[PDB]
Amino acid sequence: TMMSVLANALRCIASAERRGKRQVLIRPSSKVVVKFLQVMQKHGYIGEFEIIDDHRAGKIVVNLNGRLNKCGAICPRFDCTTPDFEKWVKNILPSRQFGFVVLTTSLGIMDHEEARARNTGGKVLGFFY
Amino acid sequence: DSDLSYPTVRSERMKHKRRRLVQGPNSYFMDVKCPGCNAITIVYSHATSEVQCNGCATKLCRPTGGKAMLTTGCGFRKKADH
Amino acid sequence: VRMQGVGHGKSASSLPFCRTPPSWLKIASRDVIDAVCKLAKKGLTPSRIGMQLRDSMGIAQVKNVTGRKILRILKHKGMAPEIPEDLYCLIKRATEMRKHLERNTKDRDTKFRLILVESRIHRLARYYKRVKQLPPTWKYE
Amino acid sequence: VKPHLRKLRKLKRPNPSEDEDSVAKALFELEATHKTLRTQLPRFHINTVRTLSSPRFRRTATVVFYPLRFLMLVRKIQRTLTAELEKRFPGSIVVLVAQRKITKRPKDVYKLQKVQRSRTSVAVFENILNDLIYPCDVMGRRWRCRTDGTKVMKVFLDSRDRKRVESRLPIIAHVYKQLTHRTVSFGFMWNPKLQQVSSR
RNA sequence: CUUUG
RNA sequence: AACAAAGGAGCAGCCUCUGGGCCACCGUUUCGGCUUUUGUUGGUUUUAAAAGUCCAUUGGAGAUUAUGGGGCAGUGUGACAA
RNA sequence: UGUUGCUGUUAAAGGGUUCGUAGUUGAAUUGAGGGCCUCUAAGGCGCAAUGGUUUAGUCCCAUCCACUUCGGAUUGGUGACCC
Repeated sequence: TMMSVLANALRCIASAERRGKRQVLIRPSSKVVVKFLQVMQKHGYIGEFEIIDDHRAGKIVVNLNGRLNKCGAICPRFDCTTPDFEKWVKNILPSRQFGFVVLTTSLGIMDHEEARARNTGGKVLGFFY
Repeated sequence: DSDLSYPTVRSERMKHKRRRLVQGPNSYFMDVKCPGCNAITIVYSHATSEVQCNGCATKLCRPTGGKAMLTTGCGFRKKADH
Repeated sequence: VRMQGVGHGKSASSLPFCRTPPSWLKIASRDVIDAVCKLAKKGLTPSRIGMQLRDSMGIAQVKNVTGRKILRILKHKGMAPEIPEDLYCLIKRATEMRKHLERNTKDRDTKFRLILVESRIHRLARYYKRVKQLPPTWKYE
Repeated sequence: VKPHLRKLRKLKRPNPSEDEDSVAKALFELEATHKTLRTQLPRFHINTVRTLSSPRFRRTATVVFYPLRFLMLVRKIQRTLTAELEKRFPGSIVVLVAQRKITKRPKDVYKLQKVQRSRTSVAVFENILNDLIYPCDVMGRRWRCRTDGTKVMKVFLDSRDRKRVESRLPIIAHVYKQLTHRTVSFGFMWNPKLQQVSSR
């Protein structure tokens, strides 16, 4: 059945950005999906988006640029600490330059740079290039 | 053309009722008058029973099909959805 | 996908976005609640009452006007069924099939089916003892 | 004592304000010889307090408050009463807003799940908006998130109601703002079933 | 009207 | 994120000021305990507080916290012999 | 030997089908505030006002050609637009 809501977003978005689409539909919705987009949207990976109401479960829409290459989730939601980060950055990202890893920390949902700066660890969530 | 947050008429009206961005109904109500009395009963377009005329009894519909079908000689106005 | 069979259905009902009741209705709360309980006295289950009430009175979703749902109404008046509709339905079905097999012993299809049914009974029952609504002394046969 | 300050709760009666009086009077005035059952209903009904909010617009925002238990008795008559008051007071719109009190998130798992859902922020705020644009209804909601992280909201009405409500809107927005401290915008549509949007 | 049956 | 609990009528619970009346409570497997003052100690009693309970009564709120509204005016009495 | 990190149509490998206990996994929701004071602060497709002389272009007037297929003029109107 439907297990992870999150990965049912980020898999869609990814694929569509290859296939040359300029917009995507994302059929379930969460309080997680929203936040994850808000992050990206700062930098310029995601251009805008809308949130449609149905009074049962929402739908979401996404705009696109061409500046995103891949995004995804790291499913079991492992744990990370203040030194630990460099493991994940050597692994999932292709470089220590332009990537980002996404985390859920004590403070809230953030991206690795921000995390290290404020000195929180936390669980992990997904990534985007 | 055809933004997915603001579609046309054509690109909605075709589709199955859960596959719109709205997920509305597909049905309406009506008013119906019998020859044998003066009354208005309020009846459901996909009724799926035989319904006895309000204050009379004779049946204003048959339950047949996926859309129910009025008994002959009974006049019917429609109603709003709003 | 189907619970213990196979099949994909999609036959369904989607009620409207607006949750406010129509303009044209000339009922109010009282009128509704009356008609509910009144028809319940015949021995209709919640399902049948709601269907009768859309086809005659034009009240679609009861919850919209009355401010509460069919089963709540009947519980408050003590007319709610002791063993809930959904499982009682199943039990009735199953018994009939068992009767048939007391005469038809070379039938095979029926018995494949009977398994599936009896299984389902259990699962429902166990969620009506997880959620308190049966005695813990409940048993099928 | 006054015969017309029994259309006001007990606790504002001894030493009332100015805008309070005008309203209270008007109800007591109406209460005789205005046909049937808006010459019984408003007896029961009382106001809690009042405010008068002043935008820079042509017209000003008269907002009432009355307590939540009279809600049922207001809805029926609501159309009528809104008319009658608009007559009296010139150059001001008029809106009737029921009075509600919210409970905040506790940050405890076990406390959270015992909260009465009706008085949570969402359902409150919804009802407030509905009370303003009473016959118009809400045919869709949406939220559009900008580059700047800044969420907006917008609400969609029915064209069938449009000519009536149309003028009022900027006022209504201003009112909703200074109550909730959230923003609202309004479109219309003309078919809600398939969902299109007015261009007219 | 300090009651009436 | 997990754990436990709920299964909604599994309730249909107003509050507060003041005055009056009555009233010992607490534990109890054959009456055991009792806070202060009257110089102090022992024995005895009266008085008050508080609690219980009823009645009268002040101001105020209500989103079942349920007045209010509606019914019988069956504990009954008094204000009309019109 | 594969937790990071394998393979299973034909190279070695999906068990004949189904029900089903322990075990593993499991949808959405209570929610993230505004006000005020400045800085070349990035934008308004919101609005008042002066400037357009083919010194922008386009509507609506004028006149003559014209059966497809004509263009001079009244800053026409700061309808509109730059700036």
